[PDB]
Order: sequence, then C-alpha cells, then structure tokens
Amino acid sequence: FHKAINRRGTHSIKWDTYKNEELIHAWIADMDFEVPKPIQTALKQRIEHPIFGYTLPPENIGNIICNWTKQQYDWDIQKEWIVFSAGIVPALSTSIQAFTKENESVLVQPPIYPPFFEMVTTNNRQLYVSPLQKQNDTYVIDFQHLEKQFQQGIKLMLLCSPHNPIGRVWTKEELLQLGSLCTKYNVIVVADEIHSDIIYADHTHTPFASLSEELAARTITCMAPSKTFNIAGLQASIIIIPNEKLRQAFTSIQYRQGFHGLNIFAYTAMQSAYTECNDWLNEIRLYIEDNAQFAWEYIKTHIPALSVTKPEGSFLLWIDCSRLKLSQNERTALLEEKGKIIVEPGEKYGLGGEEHIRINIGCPRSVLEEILNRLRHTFS
Amino acid sequence: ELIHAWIADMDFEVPKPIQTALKQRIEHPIFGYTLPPENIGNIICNWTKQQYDWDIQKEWIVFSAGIVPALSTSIQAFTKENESVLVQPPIYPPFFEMVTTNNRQLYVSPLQKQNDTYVIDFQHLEKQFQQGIKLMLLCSPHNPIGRVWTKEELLQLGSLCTKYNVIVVADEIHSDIIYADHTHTPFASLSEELAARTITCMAPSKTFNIAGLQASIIIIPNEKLRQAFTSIQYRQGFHGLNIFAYTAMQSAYTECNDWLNEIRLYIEDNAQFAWEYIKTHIPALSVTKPEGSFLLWIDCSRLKLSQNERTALLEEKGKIIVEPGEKYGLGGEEHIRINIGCPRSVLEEILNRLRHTFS
Ligand SMILES: Cc1ncc(COP(=O)(O)O)c(C=O)c1O
Ligand SMILES: Cc1ncc(COP(=O)(O)O)c(C=O)c1O
Repeated sequence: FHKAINRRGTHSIKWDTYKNEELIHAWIADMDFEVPKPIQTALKQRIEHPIFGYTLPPENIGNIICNWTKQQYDWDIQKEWIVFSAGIVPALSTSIQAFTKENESVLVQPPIYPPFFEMVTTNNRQLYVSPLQKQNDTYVIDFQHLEKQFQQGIKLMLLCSPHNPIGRVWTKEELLQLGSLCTKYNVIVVADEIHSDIIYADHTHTPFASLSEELAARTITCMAPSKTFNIAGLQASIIIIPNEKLRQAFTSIQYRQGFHGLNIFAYTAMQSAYTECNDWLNEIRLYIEDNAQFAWEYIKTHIPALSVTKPEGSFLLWIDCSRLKLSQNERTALLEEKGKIIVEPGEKYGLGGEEHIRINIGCPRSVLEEILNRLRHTFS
Repeated sequence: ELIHAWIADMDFEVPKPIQTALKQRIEHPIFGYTLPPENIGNIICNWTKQQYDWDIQKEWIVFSAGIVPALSTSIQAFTKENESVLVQPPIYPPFFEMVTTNNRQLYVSPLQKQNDTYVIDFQHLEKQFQQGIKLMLLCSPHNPIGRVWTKEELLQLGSLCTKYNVIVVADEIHSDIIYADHTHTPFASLSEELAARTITCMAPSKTFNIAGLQASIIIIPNEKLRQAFTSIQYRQGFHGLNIFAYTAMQSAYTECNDWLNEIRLYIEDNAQFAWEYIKTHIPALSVTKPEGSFLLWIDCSRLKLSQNERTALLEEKGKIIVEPGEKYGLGGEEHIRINIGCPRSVLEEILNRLRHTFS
C-alpha cells in the first residue's frame, strides 16, 4: 500500500473526470490501492475461458458468504437469506418500494451519504431526519429526538453502519437502544453495512440483524466487497434478509425491474474477495487506521482552525471548517484554486454537513502527506 | 449426456479482440468507479451507420444493464398502472412478465402463421389500438420465429402507431445476426415522426456472446421520453454499466466486423441444414424459416402430444431439453425452440436426437 499507482487514463471517475493534471483527487469513495492479487488472478483465469454468456451464481457462493459473516462478525446466517444486487443504492431503492407505499415515511440520520435522501424523495416517500449530535471528536444518536420522529408513524429507517461520512462504528449498546425503538414502534430497518470490513483496532462492527431474532425479523442487511477490496466498478452486492416475507417483497420488486443476477466478474471477484484475501484485509485495516491517526495529528498541530471527527472505520475523514467562517463557494474555490485538491463538500450530506469537508484517506501515506500539506496551504 | 438446446446464447467463443481488451484492462489492477469510455458515443453512432445506415445523435444514447430492465423501465416511464401494453405472440416470455408484474393491462395481437413464416395481422392490431393501447413492445428481429420485418411491414405498423398515438419499445437485441437475403431496419430510422415515439433497445450481448457482461444501449431521440426513462433508472439507483461491459462493448463495436460477417454465414448455413434435415427426415414437424438470430421455431402439433408427454419424450428418448413453446402464448402451443448458434457437429447431433425422439 506504500507505493503510488497512476490511475489517470483508466476511466476512473475519481482521477479522469477533471483534466487539470496538478489537482490531487480525494472526493469519491474508492481507494488508490491495487486490488488483492488473488482477485486479479481469479479474473485472469475466467478470461481464459472465452465464453461470457448468462451465468448463475457459483455453486459454493452461499457457503462462502455464510463462512464470511461467521468469520468476520461471528454472525450465523442461512444461504436462503442471501439476495444479490448490482450495488447498494439499488437495494435502498428496492427496499423503499418493497416496504413502504408512496407518501409513507422514511427516516435517515444526517449528515448522511446523499442517495439515502435522494432515493426517498425521488420515489415520492416522505423524508424524516433525526440529525446526529456532534459531541467532541465524534457523533452520537439523539435517542429522544429519534423517538419523537418514530411517534409520527415512520415505516422504514435507513441505518448507515459504519456511518458515511463521519466514520462512526456503532457500539452494541447503541444498536440495541436503536433496536428497542424499532421494536417499540414496529419500524423496518435497512442496515447499509457496506463499510463493515474496514474497522479500526479498538472497534467492532456488530450487524444490527445479528442482535436478536426480533431484529433479524425486521432488518434488510446490505453488504458488499466493493469498498473493502476496491472492486466497486464490478457491481457485486449481497443483501441478507432473514424474514422470508420481507425477502419475497424485495425479490418481487427486483423481478418487476428486470433484474436477473450479477455480471460474470462480480461473482468471480466476490468468490476470491471472501476466501483468499484475509491477509491483504488485515494489512489494509492497519494501513488505513495509521493514515487516519496521521491525518488527525497533522491537522491538530498545523491547521488548528479545523476540527477533525476521529473515524473508527472506513477510509473517509470528516472535517469541520466552521471557524474559517467561509461560504461553501469561497471554501471550494480556495481548495480548488490555491490547494489544487478536490474533496467532497459537506453541504451535500444534509443537516450537520454545513461548513464540513470529507477527504478520502484510502491512499498511500505519501499522497495523504501531499493532500494535508495542500490543505494547510489552502487555509494559511 | 443431455444436450441443452433451450439456452438463449451461442456456444461460440467470443471474438479475440474482446478477449484481448478484457485481459488488457485487468493489467491495471484497480476496479473502482468508472466513466463510460470517452469515445463511446462516437463508436455507437458509427455502429448504427455502419450496420443499419441509421444516423443517431450522441445525446440519444442511454445505458442499461440488460434489455429486460429497459422493457420494465419503459413500461414504468411511459404508461401508468392499469394502462394497456400490447405484444404479438408467440413472443419471448419476459415481454408478458414485465407487463403483468408491473400491474399494466396485457393486450395481444397474435402473429399469423403463413407458409413457413409469420405476418402481422394489421386488421386485428388496429382493432386492439382502437381500444386505447399506450405502449407496444415490438421484437425486431422477432424471437422466437426469426422474422426480420421488411421496411414495408414496419411502415404499415408505423402509420398505425402514429394514427393511435402508440409509443413503441423496439427490442432490437437480435439486430446484428441477419441472413444474406434480409436487412434489419430500425423502426426509429424510418422517419422523424417514428423516431419521436420509439425507444430502441440494442446490445452486443447476443451478437458477440457477452450477455454475462450486461452491456445494453437504449436510443431515445425524443428528449422528453429520454428524461422520463432516465428518471425511472435514477429512482431505481442505476448509475452506469460495470467496467467490463464498457471494455467489451467498445471492442465489440470497433474490432470484430470480420468475426461478425463470418458468424452470420455459419448460422445461416446451420439454419439451411436444419431446415433440409427436418423436411427430409422428420415430416411430422413443420419449421418456420428464420431470417435472422440463431433460434429455430418448430411446430410439433401433428404429433398431438401434451406439453408434458412431448417434454418427457425429448428428455428420456432424445437426451435433449428444448425451449417449450406454450409459455410464448398464442401460437406457441405444441411448438419448441432449439438454439442453432453452435458448431455444425452439435447441431447434427441435436437433429439426430429430434429424429429419434419423434420416430
Ligand atoms: C454508505 C454507502 N452506501 C452505499 C454506497 C454505494 O456503493 P456501491 O455503488 O459500490 O454499491 C456507498 C458508496 O460510497 C456508501 O458509502
Ligand atoms: C428478444 C430478446 N430480448 C431480450 C433478451 C435478453 O435480455 P437481457 O439483455 O436482459 O439478458 C433476449 C434473449 O433471449 C431476447 O431474445
């Protein structure tokens, strides 16, 4: 992970959307790390059988996924709970159409990954928010506010765990308190756990559906190798739905939308990601966590005008620019014109995103060093 | 062992340039979020000119991860719940499924078998249109009968769609496998008026045996129809194609013209061979003469077997599973479809097993 690899001219959204060669790109959430070599090998092998017609899932894929949830989170699942989706944003949309009617209520907790909002409002459901509470280097759930929203008749809650963009890995105690509110008010939960496998040394990912049979009965769990293994462009996702009635409604929507399984390389890459890549995974968790610690230290020492939220997992870094007292336009201009860095503006993540930025730390230390140098320069 | 003649794809190796472009992309060992290839609009514009003499704009092109999703998106974009969608059986069963699973009303205008071909019944179709059809699904070339519609047939269809204000989804997935005596005419190519009411679904999937990579192109000249379609895609969470769909598409539509010319000759020779073999050795069957694709539609009605007796006889006595016709709707009863997109040796084996089955 130490050596920079050129992504210019690979049709990378991150690196090939802006033509200006002096810009460094740390916005969209993929990594400037090479994929594990066993995934490259598995792909090379499949290309050596030069027919690419309709394919079913590999015969062992269910067992591979069952062993993955058991190994990673000590979660025992059934093969029949597994549904595929070509990405997690489609699974959010499928869930909204499956478990709510038009003008019924869906709750999210900003600041949040923007398709959480967009998929609710574009499907003509009513959007409710329970904004997270900034507290120190971190964020908590305001359970009193959330309960007040649940009392208004919420059908569905989209949970982000770990939460993009702030990097919170929810504790077992936080998820149980959430779980008891979902039971109390009979709320169905979509648990977007796409960030579940990049977790820092002092934290543990608890699948919400793993806490009890009661919570398994009411939860749609969204996972993937996309973020973990930098294969998002292959569109491989896994939806785990323990409740046969919820699973039948979900797969009904997929069916009426003409969905009939993943592309060939999604299955090939997922098969390798979840069997042959454990060492690469251990090493990238250590590398990314050290990157997060270096970034927090660098900003604390050299850009005291900024406040960092300490991430507990994933490779995204959430930064409060409040005390610079800049307009979004003025701050973006400085970053682009003076910094020459492209980072995510926080205002797109809804309430709590005002005057924040999100920088991608899923890159070699030497690149992160340059990003942080340019960030210091930008606000000097 | 069992031959699987029901499969929807060819048993031929992908053209080498597609294998080469794939191997080349895997040299760059990052598989993150990706843009369509920069030149892709120009490559597609050039394809539709090279192949069909059809002039398109770049702005008309939308991507879809398959044609059945494009059928579903079109039904959701252009009709409301409880509005009527028309198909022409016998037809690819997903044509029906995408209407009924979306709570639209199914109408049918069954095609009429004549000699060893089929025609549209324009008198019947017009009577269905008079009942207020919103959307028609046109299959061109038509699976499973292999009809390549003539410009004159499409123009007669077009006058009706103009007269009753019917929006057309043209499923043109089989558009590149056309036999020597025929030409594919995209319905949207016929005039500005018909371009303005048509969604055209094309793909390299069937042509180049890369259906597993899920690359499709949807061409929507009418800006308001195009925006309605992409709005459905957006609310379903679709962004674009997977990396290898783009890689394989770029190459299929630029570097494989000699492979395509050659496959067209081989499949038509297979079609002619199958035709003669069945005429000579199995006179209990009648066969529709295909003009395109790699599917053969066989009438088994003179044998007077139930679907179950026929299917059993084929699997037991023939060690072959075919596509059964009944699920294709009216005109599919006591028919089978067999895939002839295979090496001649496989097809000769397939035909021996049919002859032995219905001996
Ligand atoms: C929380 C969350 N959900 C879903 C997604 C979508 O991922 P994909 O496009 O790989 O399915 C992302 C990607 O950034 C994400 O961070
Ligand atoms: C007419 C027609 N449309 C569509 C398809 C396949 O659609 P998709 O691209 O969703 O696999 C086929 C393949 O059998 C076909 O014959």
